[PDB]
Amino acid sequence: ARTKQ
Amino acid sequence: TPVKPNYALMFTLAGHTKAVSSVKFSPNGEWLASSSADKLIKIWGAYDGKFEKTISGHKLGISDVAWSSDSNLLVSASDDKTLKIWDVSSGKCLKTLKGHSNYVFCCNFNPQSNLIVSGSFDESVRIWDVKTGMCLKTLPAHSDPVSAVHFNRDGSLIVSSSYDGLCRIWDTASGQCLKTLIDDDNPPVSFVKFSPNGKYILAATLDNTLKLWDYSKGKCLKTYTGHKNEKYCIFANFSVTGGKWIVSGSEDNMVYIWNLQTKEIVQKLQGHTDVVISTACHPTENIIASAALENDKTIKLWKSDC
Repeated sequence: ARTKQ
Repeated sequence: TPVKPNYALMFTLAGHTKAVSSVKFSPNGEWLASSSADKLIKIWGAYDGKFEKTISGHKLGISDVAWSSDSNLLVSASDDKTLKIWDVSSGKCLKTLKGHSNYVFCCNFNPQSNLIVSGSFDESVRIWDVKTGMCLKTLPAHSDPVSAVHFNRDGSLIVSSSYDGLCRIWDTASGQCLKTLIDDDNPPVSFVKFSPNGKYILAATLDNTLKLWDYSKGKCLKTYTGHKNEKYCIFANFSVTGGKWIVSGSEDNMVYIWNLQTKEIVQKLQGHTDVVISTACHPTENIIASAALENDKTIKLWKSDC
């Protein structure tokens, strides 16, 4: 989830 | 005369079907490992960009991956609340580490590689035994999601960062906090890492700022700005294979490089079409691995003479 804010 | 590297694109690696979350060079320098929201970890040839293999197992996206000192093992952090240790050669899961109660966001092996440190949305930092997969310690490290965890060079220390606005250094053996380096709460500290010589800590805050702190003194020595970072936990690096630079991704789709001393931007790498969430520096060559989010999904390899 590092890819989402 | 002043020096500025001249990194140029050598290869573009495509394969992930979702945003790439992290890239890391194997210590032996032959491999580049990549993790993605697509729940996969892919292995690539660092010098030829040639795809090597895909490693699967996680039920959800992976936010981070890290190599063991001997380049034989890999550990991954996933939204499925677990970390998995993998045998790179066979590509199989050797252990699944369970304990976190929410997304595992960051991970790292200690230099010895007999221990693994993890950071989670559950606000804790956990220390795991590599051989058994057992959780040795659970540290109530922060009051918000943990953005990063890293071991210093002799493995006696761990540096953690959090959205709570703090950066804390921990005693590995006892799990006790040796220092709260960044004391202000807000802005969120999105990334922390020890310098190669273990004396400094590179920290990124979600206010478009990178800072080099002298750990022992607890004081800020250098500040690096000019890039965009207010939304994602972007990986930042020390480049020491040629000129001493600071490397980082950016929300304006470029890779930023700063002269460590002067703090001046010495080069900006263009090519990606989305946020550059992760960058990594080769352990012996003047090579940079960069990865981007959804509208890109590619990993680019750059090389310079320095």
